[PDB]
Amino acid sequence: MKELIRKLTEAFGPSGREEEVRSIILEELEGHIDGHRIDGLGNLIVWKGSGEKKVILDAHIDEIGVVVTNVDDKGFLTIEPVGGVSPYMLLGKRIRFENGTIGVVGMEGETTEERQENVRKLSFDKLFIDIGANSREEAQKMCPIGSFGVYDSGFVEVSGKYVSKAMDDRIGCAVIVEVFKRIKPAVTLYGVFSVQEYGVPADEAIAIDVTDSADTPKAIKRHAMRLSGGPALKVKDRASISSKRILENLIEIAEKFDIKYQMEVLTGIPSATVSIPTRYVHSPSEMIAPDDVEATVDLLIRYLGA
Amino acid sequence: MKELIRKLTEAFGPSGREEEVRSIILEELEGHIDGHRIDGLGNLIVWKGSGEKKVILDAHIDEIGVVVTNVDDKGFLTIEPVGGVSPYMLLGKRIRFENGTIGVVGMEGETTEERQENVRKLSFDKLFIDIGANSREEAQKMCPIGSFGVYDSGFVEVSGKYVSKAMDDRIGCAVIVEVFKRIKPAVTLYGVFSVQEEVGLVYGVPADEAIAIDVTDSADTPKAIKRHAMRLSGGPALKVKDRASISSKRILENLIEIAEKFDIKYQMEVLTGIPSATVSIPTRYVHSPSEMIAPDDVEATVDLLIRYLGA
Repeated sequence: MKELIRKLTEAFGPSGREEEVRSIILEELEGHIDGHRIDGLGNLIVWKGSGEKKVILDAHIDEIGVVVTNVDDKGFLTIEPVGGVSPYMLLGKRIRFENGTIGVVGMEGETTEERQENVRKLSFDKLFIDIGANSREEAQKMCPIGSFGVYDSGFVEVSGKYVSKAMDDRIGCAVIVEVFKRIKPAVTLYGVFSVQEYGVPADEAIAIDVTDSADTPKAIKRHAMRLSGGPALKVKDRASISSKRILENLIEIAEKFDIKYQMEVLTGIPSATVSIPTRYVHSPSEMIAPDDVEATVDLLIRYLGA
Repeated sequence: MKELIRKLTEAFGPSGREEEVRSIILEELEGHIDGHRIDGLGNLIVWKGSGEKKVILDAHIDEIGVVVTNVDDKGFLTIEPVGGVSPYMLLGKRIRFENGTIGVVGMEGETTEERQENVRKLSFDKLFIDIGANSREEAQKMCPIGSFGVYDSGFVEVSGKYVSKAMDDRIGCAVIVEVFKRIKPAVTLYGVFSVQEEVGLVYGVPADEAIAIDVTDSADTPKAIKRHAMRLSGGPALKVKDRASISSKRILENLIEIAEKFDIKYQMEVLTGIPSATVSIPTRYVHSPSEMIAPDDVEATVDLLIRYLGA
């Protein structure tokens, strides 16, 4: 799965501009699916198998980023966050735009005191992006207002862990692709790669997401999700009887096929959530353990295969 | 523009559950916008054009409706209003719920005395909804407590007028969508399709002007004898706000000159942050299942905005 994860996480796909992610998913899936369609909103749906039960696997394809909301007379860009990007995560970072344009995030403030003041309550209105332009007209030609940017960081192996941008939720997309690549389905299996800001009848829906891995220094919460603890199965409070049955089925599959799993504890179509534990979510260096990803693929193949 | 208005007014989108309206707006705008996003509050923002002046057009997407608050042993539903729904508008009416269920609104009272007494001081606790269930369990599965409903009434032409539910403010959403479909912008044009906040509770884009597209009561029905009355076919109603800023008054004067220069009908409405103006569609029977507009007012409003914002 290494190369699949590299391609999906490094692909450009902020909200509304996910064409490259869809193309990679379809290229990886060719020869492994029976059909596909892209609805009016941009959701990619694929399907395989013919069993009587219909099951949806859903992961979202958007990644967090920024959107340009203004350009000044010297060509510097003003931005707002798209998704959960913290302004502290952007200081000194490079941002990649759709056409390959790279920008540098700076912070306002000339004196050392003003900068110390701005970082103590850092706000997006104190940030700007420098794309190397010298005027508004130069910047507009490169990066018009309304342009989306993403982290300019890529995939790297860190002593057996995988680190990239957009593990949330490209790792969920990767799991679904790998399931379709390997499975001999006992159900009719739909893969929904949603834009998340469907037209398919189904009996069950399983969302493949990420959850925060709380195993870094000074984490003292019991029942914390951790890397290499396996897929995290989500406990729901207001869940219907049918939703809780999906969860119990997955637990039974895990124990019967000897797959490690962990329970993510409480704080229309029946549904369950399976999550990949991830460190540093919403940073340019989200980190997963490949054995958790492989266990999640195995879990789904054994639950849905025959 | 008729089909756009039909689809928007008939769409399911009570305050709290406006997803289907947002999807229709985006599908209708496909190919006519440069981008879109949803902010934290759930507001849908679209944009087109690259001019130096930034203008927002704003309309809200939620409609009035009801919410199920209880289910009795015989399957009958209790409801409370969402937004400004009068119980008098619900008597004998059919309600459509999110999952497609249709319910009938009835009123308590068997004696002709308490019925007459109930209807002269009508409250929501005297109303119930019949969804055809025979027990609590059946009704819970069809329409659980917390479910939202809207008028089960649709779009109809009435001798050249348009009549539907939720003209307030789906006709404003329709104006903005149609502007985006037609316009070659001289500005950077934002469309903001907003959700209204519940009374008692509580955009991301910098811009030079914001223009709200709303409905205003058309006071041209029998026995309405008030001056300053807006009328159907009198054109867009330009709001004269009492405490308007210097910059907001400048926009209003701009729109008047545009309207006068291009022979666009308009009427001035006087009541009885970003510089802003309000442009309203005259509407009869607001908050009823049969809100009525004149298509020429809607066309004139789109024309006004295009002349003001387009090159």
